[PDB]
Amino acid sequence: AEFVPPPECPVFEPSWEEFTDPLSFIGRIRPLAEKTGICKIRPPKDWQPPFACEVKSFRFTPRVQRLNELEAMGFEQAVREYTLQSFGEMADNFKSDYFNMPVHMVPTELVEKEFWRLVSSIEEDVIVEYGADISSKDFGSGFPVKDGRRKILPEEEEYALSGWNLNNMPVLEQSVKVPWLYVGMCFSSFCWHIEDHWSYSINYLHWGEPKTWYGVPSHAAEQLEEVMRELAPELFESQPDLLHQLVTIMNPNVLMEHGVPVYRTNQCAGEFVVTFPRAYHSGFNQGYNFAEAVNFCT
Ligand SMILES: CCN(CCN(C)C)C(=O)CNCc1cc(C(N)=O)ccn1
Ligand SMILES: [Mn+2]
Repeated sequence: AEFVPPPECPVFEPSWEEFTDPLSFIGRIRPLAEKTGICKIRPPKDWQPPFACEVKSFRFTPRVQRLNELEAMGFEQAVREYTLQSFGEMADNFKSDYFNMPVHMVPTELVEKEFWRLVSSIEEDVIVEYGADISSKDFGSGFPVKDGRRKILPEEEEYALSGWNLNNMPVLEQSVKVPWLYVGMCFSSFCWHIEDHWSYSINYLHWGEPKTWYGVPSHAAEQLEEVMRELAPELFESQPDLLHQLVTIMNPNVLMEHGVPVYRTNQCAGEFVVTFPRAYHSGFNQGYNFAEAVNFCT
């Protein structure tokens, strides 16, 4: 029948004392959040970093996503370049035309149920566009940085030096890496995957409509992979996991019916989402938004 939402993942609202060091804070919430595989962190209300990207120079070519492509089992889609403004106008027009109502009036539960119906629907073909893996080096980070390429107002300095600035997260693993940008739209999505080297990942939503997340704890990772390889198409069964997780999209209720724990959440503007080592995660955007993510080491 209709989609059944997984239980909600933990939300943390640290005080200013607990918000000092991200690594220490993440270490303290670990015994809980590691059981859900993902968690949400709302910074104190007075923490409000400005958006540091250069908007007039921001240009990208998003990738075409067909929601039902796996159910359908190369001239279909014509790819186009956007600015931030022109993408937002296209994104907002798509959502309001699809649901026949203003974009901010569409309930998050309604986009969720419709997304998973469209994923499995062979009767309807919905095409969206996903701003994807845009390096922060070209346009600059969404956070103010001290690199000296622009700005840094006096009010901006504390955010450029903040440990919660994603450019300041430690990227280096001990042995004998820059943030990435995502311009989202309804329904654009990321499928089930883990980070390289089972790394942590932290994700910040600068502005826009929410990003919906699903996540699985690391102790269930093998269970997810077994259900995946069981129900995945045969041609992709023998593919290595690095190539497999490009196409692996599965209704969370299907995982839950096989006993795999799955947790959900809606990441709104100004909120962090942390994924723990080897925690499988997936999701989709509710609408036009801008997100920044980096893999970090502890
Ligand atoms: C740290 C960013 N990155 C690139 C690093 N790779 C070079 C390893 C990733 O793969 C992260 N995984 C993709 C992803 C996207 C989104 C999104 N579109 O909001 C949410 C969660 N995960
Ligand atoms: Mn990820």
